[PDB]
Amino acid sequence: GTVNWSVEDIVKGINSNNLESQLQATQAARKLLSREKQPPIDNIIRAGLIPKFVSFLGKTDCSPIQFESAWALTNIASGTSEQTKAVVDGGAIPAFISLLASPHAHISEQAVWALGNIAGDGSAFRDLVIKHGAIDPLLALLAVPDLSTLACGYLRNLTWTLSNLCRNKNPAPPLDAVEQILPTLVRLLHHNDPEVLADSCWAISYLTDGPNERIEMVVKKGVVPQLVKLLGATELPIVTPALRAIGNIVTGTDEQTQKVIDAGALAVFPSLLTNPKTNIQKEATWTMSNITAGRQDQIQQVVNHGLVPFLVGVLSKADFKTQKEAAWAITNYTSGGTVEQIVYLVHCGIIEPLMNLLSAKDTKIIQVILDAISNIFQAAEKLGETEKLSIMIEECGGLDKIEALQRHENESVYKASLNLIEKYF
Amino acid sequence: ARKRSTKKLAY
Repeated sequence: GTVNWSVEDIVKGINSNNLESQLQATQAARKLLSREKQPPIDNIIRAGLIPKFVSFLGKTDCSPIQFESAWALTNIASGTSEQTKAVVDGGAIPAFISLLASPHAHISEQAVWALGNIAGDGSAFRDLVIKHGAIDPLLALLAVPDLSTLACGYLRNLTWTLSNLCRNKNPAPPLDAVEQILPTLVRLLHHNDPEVLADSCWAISYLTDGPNERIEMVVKKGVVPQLVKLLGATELPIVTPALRAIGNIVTGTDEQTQKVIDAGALAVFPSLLTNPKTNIQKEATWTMSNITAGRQDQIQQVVNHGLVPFLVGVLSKADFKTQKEAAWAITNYTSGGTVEQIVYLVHCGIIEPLMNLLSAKDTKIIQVILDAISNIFQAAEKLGETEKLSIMIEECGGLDKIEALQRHENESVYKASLNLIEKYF
Repeated sequence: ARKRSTKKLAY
């Protein structure tokens, strides 16, 4: 019937002034564009069919052609930026927004999907979809007493499209749009569907990836406890965005980091810092590095949760990127910590792995390690135990690495190693 | 001690 048509036949059908022939040809086009192996999007565009599909979007008395054209345009907009642009240039944004309020659920869902693709292209088309007034009708679709009454796929698509409306930077989404979307996002963050939860966490992670004012917008809604609860979820697709959002939040002020701590986040990091997925370990160690850059009481809370041994472990054995995050965490710890906290760090066995890491080729990690060692030596100076620390570093074989770095290409490493050897060795 | 900071086809 409408299977395996040529673009020539599709064009002939769509060009006829017979609405049923147009509908059949549009369905054939939808089936072509819905094929997994190289859908012929460029051929459909060159045939000039986008304006016809956009016009069909407005055929209220023929809902099937509305649906078929919306599906075809969705799949066109799912491609490159040029193909999404071809869809936008045909006037599809206002037509899809008008279809959001369709009495046919599948047509409204298809419009949500298409707008999601368009907005996911980037910040420009995101803001253009916002300017055409999509947020109000999108959120009106979720204005139900209980989200469980909605179809699962419909709700997942709405959540994903909203996440795309929260996505991308330079510029970030308009402040008023974020404020308009956030309450529904909190409500969705309390939903029970794993995919809805994952996409809501991704939206929150987007919204928290920015200056402290954006983070504050998010945290004032009271979402941090729910984010911590989701951080301890079993589904990796949920933990990943939740951990990203928590890390973004702790990149902010000390009070926002403290809101993360008060919600019980640290208690999850024994598992996160040993998680078998390298990405989780890296993100969690980065989050820890940003928590150790906070106040001394926050470093103390890190200590009380028994997380210093886990940082020692990550420093001893992990993917190099995770080890570099751990080096940063140790340097921040030593920069902001008390003398007691630093000697505790040393008692947990940090010196040996911190020195073994000096054999790396990256210069930044070497400089970070040297700064951490300088801070540790300063604490020892205040305790009059610099000779014991020097003996410890010498037994580990770190003095050899430092005297070798004295011949390093970078100026900072050269000077720091020479200063260490002249002041303590 | 300083802080350090898609599309879908319908088949």
